[PDB]
Amino acid sequence: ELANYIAVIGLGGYYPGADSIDELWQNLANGVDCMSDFPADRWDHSKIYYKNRKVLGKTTCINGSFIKDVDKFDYSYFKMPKVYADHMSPEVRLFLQVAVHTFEDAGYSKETLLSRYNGDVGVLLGTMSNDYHYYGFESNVFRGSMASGSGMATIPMTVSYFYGLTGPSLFIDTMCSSSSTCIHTACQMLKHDETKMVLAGGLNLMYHPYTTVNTSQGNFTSITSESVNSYGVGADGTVIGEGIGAVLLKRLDRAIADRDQIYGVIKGSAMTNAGERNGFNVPNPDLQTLAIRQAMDQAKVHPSSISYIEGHGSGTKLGDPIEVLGLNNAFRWATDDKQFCYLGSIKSNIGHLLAASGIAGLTKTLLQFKHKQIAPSIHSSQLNQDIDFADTPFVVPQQLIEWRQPERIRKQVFPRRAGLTSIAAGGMNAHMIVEEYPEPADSAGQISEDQLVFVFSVHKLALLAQNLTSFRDWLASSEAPLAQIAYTLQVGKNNLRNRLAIRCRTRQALSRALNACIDGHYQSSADSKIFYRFQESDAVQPLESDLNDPLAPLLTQWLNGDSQVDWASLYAQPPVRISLPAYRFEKTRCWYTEEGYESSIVNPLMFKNKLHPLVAKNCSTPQPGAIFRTDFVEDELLDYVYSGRGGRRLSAFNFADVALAMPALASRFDGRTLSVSCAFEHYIADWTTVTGLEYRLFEIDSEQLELEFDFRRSGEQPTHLGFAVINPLTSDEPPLPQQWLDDARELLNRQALQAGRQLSAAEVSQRLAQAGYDFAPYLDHDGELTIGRSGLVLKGRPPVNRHNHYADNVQLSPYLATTIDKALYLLLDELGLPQGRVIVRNIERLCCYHTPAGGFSVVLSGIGLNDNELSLSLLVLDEREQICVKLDKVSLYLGKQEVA
Amino acid sequence: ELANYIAVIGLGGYYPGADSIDELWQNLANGVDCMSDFPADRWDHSKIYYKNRKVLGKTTCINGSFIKDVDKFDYSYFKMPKVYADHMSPEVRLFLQVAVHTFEDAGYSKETLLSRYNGDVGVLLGTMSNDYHYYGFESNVFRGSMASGSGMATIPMTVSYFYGLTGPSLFIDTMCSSSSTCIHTACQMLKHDETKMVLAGGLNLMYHPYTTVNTSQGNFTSITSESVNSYGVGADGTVIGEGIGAVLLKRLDRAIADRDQIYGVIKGSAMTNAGERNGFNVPNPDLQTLAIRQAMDQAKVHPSSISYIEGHGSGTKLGDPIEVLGLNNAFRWATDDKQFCYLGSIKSNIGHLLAASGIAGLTKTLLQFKHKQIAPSIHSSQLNQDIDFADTPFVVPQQLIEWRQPERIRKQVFPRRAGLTSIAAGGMNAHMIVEEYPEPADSAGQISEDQLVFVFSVHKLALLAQNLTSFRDWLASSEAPLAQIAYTLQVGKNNLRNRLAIRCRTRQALSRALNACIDGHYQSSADSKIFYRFQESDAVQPLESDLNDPLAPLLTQWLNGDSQVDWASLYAQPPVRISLPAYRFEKTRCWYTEEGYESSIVNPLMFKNKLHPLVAKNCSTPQPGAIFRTDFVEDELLDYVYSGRGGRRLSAFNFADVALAMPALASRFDGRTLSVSCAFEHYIADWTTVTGLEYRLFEIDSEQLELEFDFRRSGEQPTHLGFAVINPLTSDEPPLPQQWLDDARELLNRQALQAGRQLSAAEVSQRLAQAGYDFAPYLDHDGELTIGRSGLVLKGRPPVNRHNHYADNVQLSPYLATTIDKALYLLLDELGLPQGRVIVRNIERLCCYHTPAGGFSVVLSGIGLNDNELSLSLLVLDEREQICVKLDKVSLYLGKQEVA
Repeated sequence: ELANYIAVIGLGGYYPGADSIDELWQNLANGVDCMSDFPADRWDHSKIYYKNRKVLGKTTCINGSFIKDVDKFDYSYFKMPKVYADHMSPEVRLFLQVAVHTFEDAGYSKETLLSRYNGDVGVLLGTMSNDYHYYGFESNVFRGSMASGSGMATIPMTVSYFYGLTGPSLFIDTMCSSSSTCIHTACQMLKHDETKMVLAGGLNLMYHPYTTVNTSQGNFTSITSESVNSYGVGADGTVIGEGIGAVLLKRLDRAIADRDQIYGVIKGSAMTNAGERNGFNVPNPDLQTLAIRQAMDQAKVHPSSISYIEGHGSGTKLGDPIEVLGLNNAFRWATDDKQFCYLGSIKSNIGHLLAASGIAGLTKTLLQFKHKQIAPSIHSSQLNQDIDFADTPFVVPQQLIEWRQPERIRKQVFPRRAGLTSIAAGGMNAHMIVEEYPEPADSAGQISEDQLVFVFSVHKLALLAQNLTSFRDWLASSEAPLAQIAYTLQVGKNNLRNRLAIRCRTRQALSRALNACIDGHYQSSADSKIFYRFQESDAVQPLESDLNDPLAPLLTQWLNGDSQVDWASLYAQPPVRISLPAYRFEKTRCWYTEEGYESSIVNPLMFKNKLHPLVAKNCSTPQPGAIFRTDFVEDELLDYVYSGRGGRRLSAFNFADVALAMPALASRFDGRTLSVSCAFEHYIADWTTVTGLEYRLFEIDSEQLELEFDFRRSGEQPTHLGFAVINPLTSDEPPLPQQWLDDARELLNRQALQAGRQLSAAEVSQRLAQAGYDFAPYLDHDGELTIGRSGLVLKGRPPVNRHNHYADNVQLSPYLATTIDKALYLLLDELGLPQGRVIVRNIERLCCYHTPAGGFSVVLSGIGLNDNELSLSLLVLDEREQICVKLDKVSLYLGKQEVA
Repeated sequence: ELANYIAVIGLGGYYPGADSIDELWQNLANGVDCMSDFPADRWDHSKIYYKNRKVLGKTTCINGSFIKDVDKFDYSYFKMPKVYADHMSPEVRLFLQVAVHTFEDAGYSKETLLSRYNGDVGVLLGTMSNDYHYYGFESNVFRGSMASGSGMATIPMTVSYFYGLTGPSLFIDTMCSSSSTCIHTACQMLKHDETKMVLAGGLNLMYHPYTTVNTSQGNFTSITSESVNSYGVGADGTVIGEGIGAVLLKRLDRAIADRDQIYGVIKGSAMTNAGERNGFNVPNPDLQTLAIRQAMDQAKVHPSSISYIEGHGSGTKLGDPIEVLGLNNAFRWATDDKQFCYLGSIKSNIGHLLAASGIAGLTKTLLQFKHKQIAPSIHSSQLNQDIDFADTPFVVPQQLIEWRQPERIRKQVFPRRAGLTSIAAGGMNAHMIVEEYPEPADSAGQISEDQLVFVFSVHKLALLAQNLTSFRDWLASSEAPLAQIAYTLQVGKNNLRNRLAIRCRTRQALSRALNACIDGHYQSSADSKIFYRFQESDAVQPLESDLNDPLAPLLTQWLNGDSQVDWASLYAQPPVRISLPAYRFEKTRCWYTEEGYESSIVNPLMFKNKLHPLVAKNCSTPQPGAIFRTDFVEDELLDYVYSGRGGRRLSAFNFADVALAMPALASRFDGRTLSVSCAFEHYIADWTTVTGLEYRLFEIDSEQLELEFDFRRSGEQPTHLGFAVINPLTSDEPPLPQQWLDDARELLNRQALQAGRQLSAAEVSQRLAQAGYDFAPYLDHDGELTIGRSGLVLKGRPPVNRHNHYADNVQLSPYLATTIDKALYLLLDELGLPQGRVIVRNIERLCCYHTPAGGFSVVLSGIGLNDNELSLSLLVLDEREQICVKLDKVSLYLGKQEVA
């Protein structure tokens, strides 16, 4: 019956790429992919992102949907100190703002809630992520600091406290079905008179990088898809998105009597759980079809009537076919008709908002009701091949289309009906049935045009023009009756200290009066009388008393600050509430940390407690010389350590990088190009057993440093690995030998002529794979290999995402050092040693002029095979043909097995 | 009229100091204060505790109530890999165990839930803290490691998934009223047939030190009380405790029909929120009274009928009078009688369990119903003086008393009725009414005594004897009918793989049969036939089929593994369920970290990234000599930095501690007592301006080190602060001068005879306070001061809780160094310089023989005043009156004004 149903009288929230719900609709209607890359303001995602989950601590999330102003909060509006606002989680902060938008969207101000319900309004919401506490916790890991974050129940109770709501303030978490449960629970409390209204809501936010890491390790997000292709090309998972949704639910009969803006009518709501299963997340359409039919039976709606289904649309390859199968089953029992219902998902636009998925989906459906249009379900141009949509009621919309009331069945004009599906993890299948409620014919109400006052209030004057500008822009496009605007402003917008009243009888006067107010003039014109009290500035433009005008007292009370003003008395019939533009809050950054704060998740202490990735500590005794030690742990050195046939390998040239970083750690040779001459006495066949490298730096002269670096195994004493000599390059250094360029330049030019032998990156990877090399750890990218008459060139494009993004003293990068091993091995293969192991004895006069930025070309020329030694001159040419690393002679050691 | 009541058919949980709910009752009945100090297994609380909240990052929580086996989980029972068990939060793990206890306590096994409800059982729970994720996060702060913890919804859904429950699985968080709202929500769903049973529950756990840090900063826990004096002497706050509660709620009509163990009947439930208020936590007795009336009005119970009130009893001085005032108002409206109801709180026994406060309180009330006794509300022998209990219905019980049926108004024998009050943070004033359900006369049922089979199952055989031992011990004391035991074992205990059946006739037969099974003997005796099938060992002792016996088919089905065995057919009347001993799980440590893991919260990186609290890094160039630098930040050096009149001061003797620790940092002078001769060239009047200390250690000889320590201000260049010469003492050390002992021994003896001048610690504190000294940071503890003819003695007892508990190279502790400043000042005052500032120029031949542990006595002898110089020999005797620090000459600088 009418009283059984629950009407969504208000609707607001912060959704990606939408400054307001009207902006959200324009995005959905135009099919805007609000999915976006992680912004630099929060964190540099390139520092935490890796392509797959094998590298631990990184995130496989390529992108997402992000709501702007996650760190902005109007603590002054909500009567909170900034110190406490900073330490309050953004879930609490931003849901208060969404709470205001939802309550104001319904035309219910704090005064009206107290006036009419004494705050008997519930606030139910859910979120899977409240990760603000990490900020305070992480600081406490270093230095005792105030704990950050708020109790996860603080989100609804903060809304209840600010509004003084005496209804339930519950935090329900059912993971992805939080909003669906909160709306479902909200309905039950409203059907049973437990509450007058409920602010059902939900919110998912991604403002701490650990949220991406935790989400990535859940193995439920895509690692290749930048978008949620709902019912399109499937993916291994969904793509998470940000969003804060809130729908103000009131019993339908109340709303009609209260003359509220019924966005829609929730006739049915079914929750079905999987039960016994061989896995926590085991999709079962039989449970989906039961939920779909349970809601429809509860809503008493035939399947033929449903003309929209806001399906889960997670974009998963397996999930989507199952979802349509569940919906298809729930519809075939009644109708054999095909392609009459429209199946879409907001996830196609803004991704999987998790706890806000249901609220976000309902928001899409309600806006479609309001605009009588079915927004396109984007990213479904190429429909899923596992779904036969020609054999289902569902045609996934690709263009914005008017939502005709179905004429089918008989020939009856059923009202617009929709279904919200929430296939959440744990089998928590849910379904809702939403109908449009027809707009009352007498929505404008009745009020003498003289008694029309448009009342605007802000809590700071800096926001007055911003707020009035928003209203003026909306008023320009709005065709709503002036009485509706007046009433909603009067009984819908929170009465704030700075107040403004425009007494005008026509819309043009209101626009003209506003434009003066934005300009700060406030003069009372012939067509508009402007009164205001700016309690912030104690500036008054009062209203001359008139005994005849009923608006004189009410307006005098409102200006003077009386929160309870009986505005309804001015109206013979109270106008229905409408959706005025949302209050424009002050965008004050309320964050625990500073703007440039890179969390230790981005730069784990295995990186930022090291002077160099291979030189961790400086354990130097008072004796002459500097001693550094590093606790060699492979997981902390993934950029460096790769796998070969003998065992776990590490480029000998990484120790030329150490030599180049040493003068900085000795506070010597400031800003001078260095020449390094490394000689290795020992070869570590398997680096798995190496538990630490010990470095000893000395000063032979004023322009030379000797580095003797050793390695420790488990229990064994240190073993001498090699020694490096670091000498600066002067202005008198000779230019590079000409024949070396002649051979080097010929090798690169040979690629243009396609002479000699050339191997593609895939061929090189296959060629190196046969050798037993596994460069999975940030070293797998190979480049085109040219092999000329006097050497070979091996391209290399360092990955955008390396393991260690903190190090600033890595000049000969581990990728380049490994790319050199690839080049040297690929050279050893040509000479007839497919299984030969590279043994770098000498790196004689290595010189890196400027730190590489992009791709490079390792040129190995001047190859000579003496007795048990292979000598070659090595260059590393940037993509701009310039020499970046010059190396006169790499001397390799070839054993009897190789040569003989 | 009983269809609107909810019967608590099951009750289980892990409460402090209680291996079982029966043991919990014994604790409550005997008035056992289960409050205890934080165990060493989790963390060393002395490392994180501070007396007040001024020191940040520490916890003011002195103690709490802790449940044993927080890290133990039976992952094999719940079909989980240990990796999943380790990384899943203890809330999920332990509540999943409490779920089994609650379901088995109700006599519902997973099979009976599926057999009779298809799992249409709900699981609602709430917890204010889920702090497992920190373990994974903190590891990710250092090294990329797989994330820990579970979503807060994973607690109810994991129970739902394991048991295959199709009902609601919600996580409701209303902070301290989580259990009250979960039970209240459970009642609503059960009234409206939305579920067959609901496992209302809640849990608070403290297994990560940051939980205490976060709790301490909430400013809602006592910083001086070891206990929660519910309705006794108040405190500034409550004392949090651990606990996992769960009540299996079913409608009264169904429970009677199902013949369940109705612990109590929730007749009424009311929740009233505060609304408008001048503060989030603003107590309002009027709204408490409304909740009490609402529950009583809902339950149709006159106030005179209630004979117990399980009030909040948080022990707060403000809260308790308000609570009793609220309850007094709710009762004095009808009855003017005084001292007829009994007011208690489980918090007095186990503290404030936050989310489990309501469930814990209900558990107490339900146990009192079963045992018909009102357990004492301990810690209330001295009733709160702000409460007039003579003018109140409530007498806070002090001893265990029988709960006689109230014969009040007319004169009628009312049933045992109790009230549960939950005053949670915010305004969540919730009240509940619980009545006793009479035990049915025909509880034993009717089963032919030859058809008695006692069926025991375990998922491991190692637990079989442990489980049977528990049952045998319980069976020895239990008078319950054999049929009740048989039925509950049959339809109440999960049918685990290893199965045992004792087909006995009498209770003594069962005990003899059991004792054989505990001993490993399973031979069928004359009075008992034992049958079993063990999947773990594939060991079978089947039963010869008897077509006449109707128990042969059911028993064969059970032994063969058939989960669905129709045991009820054996009973002419199904016996009522009883509470068998809880399943004894396997105590496998499933923890993310290893034993002894001190979280960075305990040892923040400001401590364990420092080689010495004042010597942080080793930024040493290859040149001769070792260079150390420290980023001087006062908050990271609270142990060291105190306040004086000029500014923020630091003991010059702290730099003798550095000298004693550098030979270790030079890898020199191993195990040798060192002699330090510090000479300070500059005095830092205010240490607030110091931004870093730079140390330089040199090697004058093979048995001597030269230390030059500097300090840099904000922007200024380094300034020479002093130089220390560190020598090793040899076996040829001369004995200490005798006249020094004469003065040293003489000064100490004066305290015994109260000779000379003696000042108590309070007098010393006042004396130093007048000088402007504020040793607030771990330096305020003063000791008795003795003043003799030839010096003064200043006792000092280092606080148990210092700032830096990681440092192991602090030998001359900052407290002892500061104590010397107190001793030296008190010497300056003696000479007539109350405003004199200590300028320690030389610390000559300082020698700390052994690192002190406890209290000490700074003896200042041989005082001599020269031109602008005060010389005095300083000892530091320990509590055993043996020299610990020797110091030949402290040389102070006195300005011309000081001298005259």
